[PDB]
Amino acid sequence: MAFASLIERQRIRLLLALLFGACGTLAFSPYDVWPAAIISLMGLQALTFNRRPLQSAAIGFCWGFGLFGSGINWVYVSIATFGGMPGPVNIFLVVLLAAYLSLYTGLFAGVLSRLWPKTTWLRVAIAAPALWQVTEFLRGWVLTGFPWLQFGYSQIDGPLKGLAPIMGVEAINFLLMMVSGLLALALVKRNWRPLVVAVVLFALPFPLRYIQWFTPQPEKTIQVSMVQGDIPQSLKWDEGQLLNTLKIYYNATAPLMGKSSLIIWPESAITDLEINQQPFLKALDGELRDKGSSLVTGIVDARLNKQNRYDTYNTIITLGKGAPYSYESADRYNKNHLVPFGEFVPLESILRPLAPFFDLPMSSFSRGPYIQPPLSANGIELTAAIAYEIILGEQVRDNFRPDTDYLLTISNDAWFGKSIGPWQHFQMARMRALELARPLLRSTNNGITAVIGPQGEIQAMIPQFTREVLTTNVTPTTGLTPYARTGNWPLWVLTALFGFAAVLMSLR
Ligand SMILES: CCCCCCCC/C=C\CCCCCCCC(=O)O[C@H](COC(=O)CCCCCCCCCCCCCCC)COP(=O)(O)OCCN
Ligand SMILES: CCCCCCCC/C=C\CCCCCCCC(=O)O[C@H](COC(=O)CCCCCCCCCCCCCCC)COP(=O)(O)OCCN
Ligand SMILES: CCCCCCCC/C=C\CCCCCCCC(=O)O[C@H](COC(=O)CCCCCCCCCCCCCCC)COP(=O)(O)OCCN
Ligand SMILES: CCCCCCCCCCCCO[C@@H]1O[C@H](CO)[C@@H](O[C@H]2O[C@H](CO)[C@@H](O)[C@H](O)[C@H]2O)[C@H](O)[C@H]1O
Ligand SMILES: CCCCCCCCCCCCO[C@@H]1O[C@H](CO)[C@@H](O[C@H]2O[C@H](CO)[C@@H](O)[C@H](O)[C@H]2O)[C@H](O)[C@H]1O
Ligand SMILES: [Cl-]
Ligand SMILES: [Cl-]
Ligand SMILES: [Cl-]
Repeated sequence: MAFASLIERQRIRLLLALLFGACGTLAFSPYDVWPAAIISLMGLQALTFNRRPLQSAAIGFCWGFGLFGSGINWVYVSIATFGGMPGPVNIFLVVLLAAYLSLYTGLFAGVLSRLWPKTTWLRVAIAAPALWQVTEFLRGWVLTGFPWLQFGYSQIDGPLKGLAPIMGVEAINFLLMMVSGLLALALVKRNWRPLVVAVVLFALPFPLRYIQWFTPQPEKTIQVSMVQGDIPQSLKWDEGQLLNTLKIYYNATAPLMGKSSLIIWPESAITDLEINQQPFLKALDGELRDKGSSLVTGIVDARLNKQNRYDTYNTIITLGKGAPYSYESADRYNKNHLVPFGEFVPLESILRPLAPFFDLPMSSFSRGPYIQPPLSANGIELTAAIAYEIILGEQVRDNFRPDTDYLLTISNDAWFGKSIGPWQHFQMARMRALELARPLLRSTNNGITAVIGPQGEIQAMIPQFTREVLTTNVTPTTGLTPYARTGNWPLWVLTALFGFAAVLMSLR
């Protein structure tokens, strides 16, 4: 009686919401405690029972602030080291970002309480997943979006991993929210109905992990090299850094020519405008072709548009065998989804002169097309996403092609130091290779450089913060997974009919 009465105090539920929210962060890399996601969601769903609507929104806000406050605070690293702002505003922006993200999880908990106030089996297993889908969709969409920390990504090695190739990661977000809601109902009402339903709903997708939607092509097996140039962020875009960077990347590549069919350099590895590097690129391209090797590398490219102005792109270019270099070549990719404040500054005229954080080197990029053809090298088809774009599962899936041999992502994660950010980023990358049943080549500056197999497994990786090259054999795969054929409109029809059924019963 006294114990139950203590838990139903509102100031206590808030404190418990921080702890239960923060606990979610342990589900993602580098911690990888996948049950922490179920614990964290049970907290969010149980802690909101039997509360007023605006009371429940306060609890849902604090849960997110525990989650995002402990999970994405690594943004502080990049803001502190390169932001050039005083201490208090630096942490104010980090708490500001974590508070903004928490609106979407507070909005979720408010709506769920007004429309479904009774702690029923319908509000936890039907209304909650659908409304979560909507609010999480809204979080990853408004103001360019930021869909970081979705619990489905923690199931990359867990029992739900067979579900991603069929409906994508957001279906795992859906099921985890649902199974966690039945467990939460099973405790508060001390009923075994929801427990047995939750354990079967959770266990049913386990045999899925054994379906191989893909077929490996061992005849196409190559040696690939990815050079981790380890250029320090503070010097990377300094003009005096360029010759050293070119020497590092070139010296690592020349001895592998004739041995590695494909060589990859990371995001904007060549830190100069493509048009200023034509003697280098031409000489390099001829050298690659004589030996039978192809190179894909990041670079910056300012290109003249229709209205006689320059659009500067964050771009990948290709060179060498089966991909002869030209400034007029179409074998290239321009980053489409730009990172806010790092690659473009909203309200540019107001914010640019405030602090170096709002005027970072090369923070004036344009956006390439949403859909772009694969890169082509040696006869290999590479679906490309640059850095952050690899976490956008639908966008990656929409650029995917049936004749894609590998997924390719190149990234520069040095902004985030030795924090957990690079590992969270790396983990989400792995979900794309599982969803689409292709290997993924990840070339980074110092971030996690690795080759990911067609089921999300780590085939190879080199350690962070070192100047080395990962050279390994990799094998393409062919074949279409259900999620490749569809994207996530099926999950959206489930979200719609659950959300419809749920809103119906609540209109009584
Ligand atoms: C009953 C108990 C309830 C208590 C509720 C608590 C819930 C949990 C609370 C917090 C969880 C999250 C805490 C992490 C927050 C910050 C972590 C931290 O400080 O370590 C950060 C560094 O942490 C690290 O990255 C350590 C190294 C980890 C990488 C090496 C191991 C990798 C493991 C592989 C992971 C999976 C990859 C794929 C393999 C399957 C600090 O970084 P910094 O550059 O020095 O500056 C950071 C300034 N912000
Ligand atoms: C409404 C409330 C919002 C709060 C406003 C302030 C808080 C924003 C805090 C952080 C925003 C971004 C922090 C700096 C990140 C810089 C990374 C970057 O852009 O670099 C590039 C990074 O590109 C990548 O995709 C690699 C990894 C990026 C992962 C993204 C993680 C940070 C995203 C946080 C932004 C949050 C969105 C805002 C909410 C809608 C590459 O480096 P470079 O080519 O050598 O040169 C960079 C070009 N100048
Ligand atoms: C208000 C109570 C809500 C309870 C639950 C019912 C909510 C409605 C449920 C389902 C809406 C039906 C939408 C399915 C249509 C599918 C179309 C389609 O394939 O496009 C999909 C995306 O298009 C959409 O689904 C649009 C988003 C639908 C939002 C509908 C919710 C209304 C928004 C305001 C509601 C605010 C809370 C309610 C306030 C009382 C697939 O593309 P993607 O990969 O998700 O894009 C990612 C880019 N960031
Ligand atoms: C205090 C901070 C604000 C609190 C609440 C925030 C509400 C802000 C108003 C909601 C509308 C914001 O305006 C937002 O701008 C960007 C424009 O890039 C749009 O998003 C835009 O880029 C995305 C990329 O994912 C495209 O998919 C989208 O089609 C496009 O319109 C958002 O769809 C739009 O909603
Ligand atoms: C409640 C019962 C509902 C049963 C669903 C039966 C379909 C009717 C509802 C959808 C209407 C048309 O159905 C449509 O089919 C195509 C073929 O996969 C889907 O997919 C199509 O559009 C998407 C973009 O959204 C493309 O990325 C995709 O390449 C294309 O094939 C559409 O997203 C879906 O909207
Ligand atoms: Cl009190
Ligand atoms: Cl019930
Ligand atoms: Cl050729």
